[PDB]
Amino acid sequence: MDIAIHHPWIRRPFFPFHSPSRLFDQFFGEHLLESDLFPTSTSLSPFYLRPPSFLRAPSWFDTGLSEMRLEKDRFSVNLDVKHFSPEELKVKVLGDVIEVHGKHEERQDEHGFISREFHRKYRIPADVDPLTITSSLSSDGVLTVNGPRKQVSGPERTIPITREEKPAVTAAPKK
Amino acid sequence: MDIAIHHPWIRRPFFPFHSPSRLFDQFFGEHLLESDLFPTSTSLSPFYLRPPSFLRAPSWFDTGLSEMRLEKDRFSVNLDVKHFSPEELKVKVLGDVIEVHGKHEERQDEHGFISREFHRKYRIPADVDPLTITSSLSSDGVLTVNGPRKQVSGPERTIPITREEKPAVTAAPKK
Amino acid sequence: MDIAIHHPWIRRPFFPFHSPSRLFDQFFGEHLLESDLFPTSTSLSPFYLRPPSFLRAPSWFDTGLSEMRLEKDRFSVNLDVKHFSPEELKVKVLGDVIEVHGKHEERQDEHGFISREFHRKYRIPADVDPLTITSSLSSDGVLTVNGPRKQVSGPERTIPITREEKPAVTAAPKK
Amino acid sequence: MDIAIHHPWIRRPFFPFHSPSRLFDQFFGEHLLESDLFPTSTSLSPFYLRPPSFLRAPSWFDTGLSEMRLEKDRFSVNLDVKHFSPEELKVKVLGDVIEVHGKHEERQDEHGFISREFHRKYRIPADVDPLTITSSLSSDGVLTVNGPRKQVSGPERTIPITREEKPAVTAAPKK
Amino acid sequence: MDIAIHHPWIRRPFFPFHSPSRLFDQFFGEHLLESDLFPTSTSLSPFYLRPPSFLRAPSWFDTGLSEMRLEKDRFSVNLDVKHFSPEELKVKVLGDVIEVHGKHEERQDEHGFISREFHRKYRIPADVDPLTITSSLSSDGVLTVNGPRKQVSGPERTIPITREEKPAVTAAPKK
Amino acid sequence: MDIAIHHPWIRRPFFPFHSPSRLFDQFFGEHLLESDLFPTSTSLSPFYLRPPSFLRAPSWFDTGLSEMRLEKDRFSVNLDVKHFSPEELKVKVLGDVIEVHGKHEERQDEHGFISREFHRKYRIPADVDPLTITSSLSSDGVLTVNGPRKQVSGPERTIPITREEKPAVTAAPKK
Amino acid sequence: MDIAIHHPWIRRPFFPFHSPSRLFDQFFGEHLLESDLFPTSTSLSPFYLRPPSFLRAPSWFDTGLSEMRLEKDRFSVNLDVKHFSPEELKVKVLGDVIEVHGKHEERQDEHGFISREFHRKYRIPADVDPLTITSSLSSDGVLTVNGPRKQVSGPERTIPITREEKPAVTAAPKK
Amino acid sequence: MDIAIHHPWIRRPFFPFHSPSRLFDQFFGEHLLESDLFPTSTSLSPFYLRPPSFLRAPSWFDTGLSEMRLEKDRFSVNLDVKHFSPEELKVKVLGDVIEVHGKHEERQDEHGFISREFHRKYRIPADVDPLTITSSLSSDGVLTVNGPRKQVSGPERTIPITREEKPAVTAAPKK
Amino acid sequence: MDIAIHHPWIRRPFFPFHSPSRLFDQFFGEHLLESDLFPTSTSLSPFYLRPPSFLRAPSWFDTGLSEMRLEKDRFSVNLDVKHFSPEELKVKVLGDVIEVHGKHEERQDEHGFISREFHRKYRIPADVDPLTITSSLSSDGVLTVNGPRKQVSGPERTIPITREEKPAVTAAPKK
Repeated sequence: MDIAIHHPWIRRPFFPFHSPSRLFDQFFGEHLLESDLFPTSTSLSPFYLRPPSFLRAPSWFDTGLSEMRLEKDRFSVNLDVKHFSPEELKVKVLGDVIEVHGKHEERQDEHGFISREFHRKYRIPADVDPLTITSSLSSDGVLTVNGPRKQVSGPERTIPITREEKPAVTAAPKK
Repeated sequence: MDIAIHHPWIRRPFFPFHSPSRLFDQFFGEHLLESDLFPTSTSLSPFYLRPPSFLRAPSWFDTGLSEMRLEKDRFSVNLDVKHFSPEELKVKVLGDVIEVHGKHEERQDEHGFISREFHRKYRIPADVDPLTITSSLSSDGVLTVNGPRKQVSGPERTIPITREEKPAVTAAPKK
Repeated sequence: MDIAIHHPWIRRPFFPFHSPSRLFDQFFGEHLLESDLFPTSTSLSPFYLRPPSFLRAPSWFDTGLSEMRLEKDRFSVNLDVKHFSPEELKVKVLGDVIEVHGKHEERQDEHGFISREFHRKYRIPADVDPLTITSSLSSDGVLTVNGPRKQVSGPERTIPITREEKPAVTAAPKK
Repeated sequence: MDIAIHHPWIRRPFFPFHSPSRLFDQFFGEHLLESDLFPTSTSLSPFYLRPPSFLRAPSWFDTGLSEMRLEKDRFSVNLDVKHFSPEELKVKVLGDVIEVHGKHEERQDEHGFISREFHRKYRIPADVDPLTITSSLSSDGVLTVNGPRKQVSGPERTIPITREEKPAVTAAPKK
Repeated sequence: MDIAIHHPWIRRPFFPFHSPSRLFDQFFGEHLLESDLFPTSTSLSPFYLRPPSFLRAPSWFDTGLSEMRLEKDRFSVNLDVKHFSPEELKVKVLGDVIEVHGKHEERQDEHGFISREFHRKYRIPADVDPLTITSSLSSDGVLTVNGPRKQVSGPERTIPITREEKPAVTAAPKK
Repeated sequence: MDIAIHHPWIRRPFFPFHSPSRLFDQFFGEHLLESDLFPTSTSLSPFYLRPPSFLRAPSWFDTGLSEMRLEKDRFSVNLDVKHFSPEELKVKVLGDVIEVHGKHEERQDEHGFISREFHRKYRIPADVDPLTITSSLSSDGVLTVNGPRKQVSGPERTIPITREEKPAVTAAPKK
Repeated sequence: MDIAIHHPWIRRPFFPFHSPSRLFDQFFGEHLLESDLFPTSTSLSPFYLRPPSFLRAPSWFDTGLSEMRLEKDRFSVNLDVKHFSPEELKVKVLGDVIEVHGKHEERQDEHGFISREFHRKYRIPADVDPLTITSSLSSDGVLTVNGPRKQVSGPERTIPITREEKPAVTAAPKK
Repeated sequence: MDIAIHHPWIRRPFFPFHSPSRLFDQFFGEHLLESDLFPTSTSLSPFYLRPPSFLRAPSWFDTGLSEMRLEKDRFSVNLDVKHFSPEELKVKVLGDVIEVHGKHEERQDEHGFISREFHRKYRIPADVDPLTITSSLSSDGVLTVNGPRKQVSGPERTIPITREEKPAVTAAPKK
Repeated sequence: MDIAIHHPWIRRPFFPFHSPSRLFDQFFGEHLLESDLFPTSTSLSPFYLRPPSFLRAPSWFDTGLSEMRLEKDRFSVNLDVKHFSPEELKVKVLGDVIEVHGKHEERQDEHGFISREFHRKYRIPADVDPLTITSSLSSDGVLTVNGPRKQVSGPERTIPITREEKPAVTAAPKK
């Protein structure tokens, strides 16, 4: 844990290409995402949906897919955060449950400040696997949890214990 | 660390592997990020990363498989509670994780009472489904979770947030 | 900050404000502390700190006013909850601070449920009195905290305790 | 947050007048308070009260005032802590509520130590404004929260929600 | 609290004999314990018990003693932790109550790990005095709280308050 | 701490004590650890340690006694609560520690209510025994804990764990 | 500078822009130098430099325009010389820069003569053309430069000379 | 001397005294030097230095009475010479200091002679007066200085020299 | 190796191994040097060194045995020379070390001749005796060293010369 040795020694080899931001693996990753999802060089390959939005000029489409084949396949789910909240949002991958918690103050009044909040609750063990599902985000709050998938889905438990039914028992007369 | 020994020596059995692009972590990282966006005419991969190999005939791809499932069928798992502890045991089915917490005082002394406890931690996704998996306790403590299976799980913490096209910051000279 | 530039430069326009007593923070601080004890034949003032001004005709005094009250009358006020959340909303009147916490799930997906939330933070002491301010809810979510008004508030953290006549300490050489 | 640069650089200019205690702004303030409240140079200006005390030689008077005029006036409330507890007391200005919590062990027995505690609860929004009310303790525990004032006073809330009375209702026959 | 001065200055005089374990005051104390409790050079004199164990070759004997004379008495109680748990063990001397909490995973399965736990609860104020009782753990988790002793033993409280019985009483007619 | 003065001076009135074995803390520490195992042929010892003394005729031993009990009898200790607080008082008998927590508001102001509190902390082992020791409250606040006694207590934190027979570690050259 | 704050913070709202090529100043600099040689198949470009933008639909190019021309028409600009100075004024038409230098002594004292001066600096290329633009003076000092227009100018100092294919230098070790 | 502890802590029980003029040693030193020149309408004082006190009713002044005389009357002081030494004793009356030097050999050995000596140092000004104070010797060694008294003395070394109006020195740059 | 982690962690699993005498290498070294002089009353040892063990019943001693002989019989070892090299092979019996050096050119190219070489290094003391062990070559290269055996060998370099008796040296201060 050489904080005064390794830390300044690991940030050194980064200098030859260090200066822009602290996060270099998402703008170039999403820039390629919006460019790879578009028929470049080759041509054709779509599939989407469309939920309610406040936008009049543009439109917010809830991205989604589905597939299965040989022995390998990718997938990507998109959370909902119409308004960006980079610092005011926290993504949590609690097992087979993906949830987003973003709150941003976009509406302002005299002495009162309004703060909207978007919270999604996804329980898709068939599309999620914490040991592989990561999380992406857009400048418009568009969260995108990419990664493989599996199966199964259910919260219920059902676990009875004891009950006996072996020693002490009851009964009644008969004939 | 003998910089005058370990450095030239640790760089000895490295030559036949050398010349792997000084920026191998980023070069291949981009190609893997491109195939992580849209199914790039591959044999459909969840995260199969094409790595540098000496294999000339076949094409190797970094994969998991042996980290999700292995040897399961269609039975019931049995927890361990050597000594009976009906009232003093609590079985919890938290997702694909089956656990048992049973504590019973079997050893006694003058003014000191000994209490033994058995705690099992089962992270069997392809063997447990919280929705159907139930529990059956015996009079000796033998706990048995019965039910079907088939699914993958595994709690990880790999969710890089922020970084989402359109930011921009600035600075200025100082002293 | 080039000490050989910013120092002599930042000390240039300062000329017409220079000669303000090397110990201005303590000199005036004592005079302000003297008038903060007993109404010293002044035009009465909570904290009218007589500062050094260039105004020859009038005498300026540091004050607040524009940081407590402004434009109010009788009012009724109105919180914001675009979408109805009767059972899923909690209005809290914590002193001169009116807040609303309403969360309703209006957007739904396959296995993911979206939940929007509206949270208003009103720091209106001039139009809020917890003793007489009530709350009325509409079927659309429109909240209305009607009632009288007139008051001032504002949570700060300026309470320098300790030091209170007759203490005494000491020390001695060391090495 | 240059703790190893700014901290030792800001305490440097304090050296020319350093060495005494570490709360220079409270003894000189109270010393002037007990000297300004006394007709010095000029003459006359009183107003006080008197609660029960254990002191036989001296007397503990609960200080208090009241006034209103143009649009600016000062004020000062005094908490109660007969026995000093500089380190064992905490003053809290929770909005329009001033409370003092001081506990000092003045009575001692064989193997039992007695500890008295003084706790005041002030709900004076008319004499308190957290955004300007400070605190000044005495060597005898005499706490004094000085600062401006305003108006209003009340804890009750009264905020009914829903009730409906619009759609589904009830009635009875008639003629 | 000179962490960057005293710390490296106190570990300096230890170097002349520093290199082995981080603890040098227990192996020698237990090695001498198992050697002093054995008739060496002189004659002999024992006293013990024997509880249920899983060991077939050896045997776990619950050590214990008892004595009283003049005004001096040695004593040592032994907690129970059959399997070693150096790191996974926490001894607590909460007053006249000695408790041990050790949990170690000795049984392993496919994807399920078993973890046994030994917890003793001693309420011996007659053999314990936190102001003198210490602890000594043995390789086989054999904990041994050595130290003097005193008397008394009991948890019950029984502290009735008020009841009145003086003012405001009840009665009934008579003749 | 003039090293050229305090060092030779602090070692001056120490000569007649010098030559106490450079490793006195370990030398005697071993002999005291040997007599702490088995009741070695002596007048027993709760923790009597043979220290280096100038006494030629008698043999001195490090003892306690005066740190456990002193002057007690049948007794019936009394707590202190100057002002009655029947409903506002809580007597707690936590082991050999008797405490009283009574708070009553006897002083009142305009909008500020004063509340006095009496808290006693009695650590009398030779006077308290949780079982029998009860409590009796008066109408003036005079609390009285009556009952027998005889026992010693004292919550300390001296329990060195680990160093439990046969461990072993290892290392290697580095830089 | 707070390298432990400003550095990671100034890189925060920079992620969505990150990955702009560690050598962005040279990468794009080469592409801009290529299009600056021969009129590459484009809508031409005085110096339009294709920059990295988030605009997906349109293609943005860095340009000037609003730094040469703006709002002009058949004009006859007029300089300012409030007080007449026929013999004491000099109008200079240095290219697309019209200037006036008039100094007249209107204020007089005992032995001190005051002299006011009006100096205008007009850099209007789209309004001036030294060849045609003339000047007309009034009796009050109102100077008026009449004539056509249409032109662009602006004195800059960006002219790299050195470097021109076929150089070569050398050196050698030293100490 | 933890500067990060002793400094802020030692500056704690000094607050109530704090703000006593950063130049207290010179400020009051001047006022004491002014009253040391001419009897400034005071109650006359050799060195009554008016110090800063918390006493509000009375005015305190630095005295010295308890450092000159105390419990004397009109008798004769007796020196100590347990063993007679008429010819081997020398009494000296050096001002207000009475001393006795008597040495007699009372213990004898083989070839070694022991000599005991009694030396008294009396600095009693209010009991001695070189003029009248005489000395009477007894046959047992009991010395007795008889005579009146009343006087004050005490050898000190506080006589600053030089610094007498009209000096002047000078210097110049160097390197 | 983080001295703030590895140091306290590499001494942790050393816990009950400590107290092995800070000078263990010299303490036991002396006892081993004493038993290396005269055959001290023991079961005779070549170099058995009584080490510190946890074994209570048996006494362990550092020994060799498994570093001299193992599994042998009459035997007639045979070297390996896949391809015959009668004239191009040299068998050397240097003590208890049998070696073979045969080189034969079996592969031929245009102007390049390949030469294979087989070299065996046998350090079998319990199988070789230079005096009797002979060598027999076959026509295929199969070398066979036949003969009896029984012996121990092994070239080492442990001969610390010097350190005789009565030398005497000296030095003196310098600078």
